[PDB]
Amino acid sequence: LKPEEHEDILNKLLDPELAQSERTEALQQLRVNYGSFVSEYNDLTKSHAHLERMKKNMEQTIKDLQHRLDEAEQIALKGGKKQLQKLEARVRELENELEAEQKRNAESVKGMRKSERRIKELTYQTEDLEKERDFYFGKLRNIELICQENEGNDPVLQRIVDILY
Amino acid sequence: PLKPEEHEDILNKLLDPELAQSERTEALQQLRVNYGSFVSEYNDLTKSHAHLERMKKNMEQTIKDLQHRLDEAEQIALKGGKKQLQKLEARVRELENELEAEQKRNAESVKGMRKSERRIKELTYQTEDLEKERDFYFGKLRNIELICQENEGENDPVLQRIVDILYA
Repeated sequence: LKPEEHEDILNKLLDPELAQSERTEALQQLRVNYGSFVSEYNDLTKSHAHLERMKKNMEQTIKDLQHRLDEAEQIALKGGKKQLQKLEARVRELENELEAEQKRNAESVKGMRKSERRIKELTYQTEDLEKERDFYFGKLRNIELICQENEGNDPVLQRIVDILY
Repeated sequence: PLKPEEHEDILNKLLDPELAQSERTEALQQLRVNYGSFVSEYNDLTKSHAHLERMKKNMEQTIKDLQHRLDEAEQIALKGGKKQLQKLEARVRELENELEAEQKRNAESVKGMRKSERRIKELTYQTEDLEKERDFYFGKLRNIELICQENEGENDPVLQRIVDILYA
């Protein structure tokens, strides 16, 4: 009810000689009207509550959009048609070095057991050679053990001794 | 803004056919004040509510803006080759990766095996001074042998023993 439309009811109960019927029906008006605006008000608090929620969800949307926009603006910064196919000038400036630095490595351990086929061959040689050396040293110092004692002074034994040292 | 039960038990204090007039005026005043309050607070809620209505139209238009812009960017990127471009960056980084891998493993068994074949350059050494010793001792032996073949007299017991050794 309007502000005026209320007052016009309130200043008609002011008369204490008001017929009980008119009184009861005026009070009825007050009741249904007050009920009506309680209902309306509550509806407005529920509706206002709705907008407040939608506002809470539309903000989160907007924000997300901004983010999704930002990245999408910088993704489009990555070259038109020239920087595109420049990358393929990279992908096989790499595929080159990719095989070159695995062809040369694979080779380098071809060098690994090219090198072992002789470092284990040069152990087979370093031992039998030392065996022969040891043999001739054995003979040498048998002979040399004999060339002692008789130092006092056979000419022939003196030239052999001269050979021994 | 009193609850409707209170409004009601007020409304019961007005149907009394001959209530004290002062109480009647008091009641009606109560009603008018309460209604004034209800109206004002409702006008406040109407003000606030109308506000949200406005900032809902502003935000709805903003989204409609952003969305469009987004599409635009997603189209400009896509028309400039986005799927093929990134697909190259998928390969560039992969190749960089395994190339790095093989640079690493190469760097290692190029490190620890010219680190390995100083041994040859040592072993070789070992097989040529030893050799020398051999070819040295032998020499001397054969030298003595020649001296024993340069003897006119029959082998004196000592020289006979030495000659007897000189078989190998």
